[PDB]
Amino acid sequence: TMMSGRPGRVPLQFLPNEARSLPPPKLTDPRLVYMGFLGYCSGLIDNAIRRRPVVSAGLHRQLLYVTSFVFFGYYLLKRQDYMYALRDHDMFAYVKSHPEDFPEKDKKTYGEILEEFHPVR
Amino acid sequence: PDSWDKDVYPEPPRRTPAPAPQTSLPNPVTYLTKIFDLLVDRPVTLAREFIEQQHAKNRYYYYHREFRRVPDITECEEKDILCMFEAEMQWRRDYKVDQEIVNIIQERLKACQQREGESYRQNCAKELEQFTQVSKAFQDRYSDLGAHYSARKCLAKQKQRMLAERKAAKEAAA
Ligand SMILES: CCCCCCCCCCCCCCCCC[C@@H](O)O[C@H](CO[C@H](O)CCCCCCCCCCCCCCC)COP(=O)(O)OCC[N+](C)(C)C
Repeated sequence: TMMSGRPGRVPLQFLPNEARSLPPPKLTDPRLVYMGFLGYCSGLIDNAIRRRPVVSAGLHRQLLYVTSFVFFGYYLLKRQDYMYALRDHDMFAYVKSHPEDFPEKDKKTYGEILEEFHPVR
Repeated sequence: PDSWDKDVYPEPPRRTPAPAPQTSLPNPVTYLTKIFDLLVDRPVTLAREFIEQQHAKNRYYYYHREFRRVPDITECEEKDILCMFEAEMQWRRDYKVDQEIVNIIQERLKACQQREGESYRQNCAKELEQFTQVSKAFQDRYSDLGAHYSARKCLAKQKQRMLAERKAAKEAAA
């Protein structure tokens, strides 16, 4: 468990207060569109299993499938983005705090670096 | 013809001997050349005059792209991806230009062989040495880089050559 038990973590909180400072996903996010596509596929499979006309029947039901998937996908994307932002924040802070462990190395050009040449023949 | 550069693609002056006939018999080659000029050369020249007249009314120009020099892989720092990319592209363009230079020298060699004919072994000695020098330099540069050649690999090859030459010079001066 890497980030479980990180200080200041409220248990059973899907989205903390500090996540509000991040850009929310655009409603036309390709990931949101894919969640809607999953909802549509679920609706078609429902019609097929129940032996209704696949594309025509149950338009209200198919709409509910798509809407539920888009809703949950929006909140899932927010939580995923928050966790990744948290990971990057922690990593940058640790690198800043441990300079002796993450030292800046002098850059040498390829005119100074010597590399063995392996001919292909 | 002003189509190409006579310095890049040289040809010796053409010495054509004057005819010196010694027979009363007519020359079938001359008669057939006259027939060819009457039946073929005149119609094709008229057609080209018409086409060239049509071209001159719609004159337009195209230009030769100019590339400025950028820092090379020797100056690029290690794992500096942008400078490495620019240097690699520049090296690739220079590789293409060198290939075409070798092609030009080979064209010179072939044309001289055919032109000289039965005395090519002596009359094409200048072109043979030039081809030898150009091909040797091209081979030493890009000889065994492989299918996945790169400016870094060529730099490593040149560094190896420089080390070998320095060692040989030290041993000679010893
Ligand atoms: C009507 C609209 C549609 C609703 C449909 C609902 C269906 C899903 C139901 C909701 C499930 C999540 C519940 C949300 C409220 C609970 C809040 C809490 O549970 O969230 C966090 C925890 O929530 C879950 O752990 C994460 C929820 C996300 C799971 C769904 C995505 C799974 C990834 C699958 C990726 C590929 C599929 C993509 C989705 C299609 C709390 O963290 P914590 O209390 O400290 O956990 C302790 C244990 N640990 C540390 C070891 C983890």
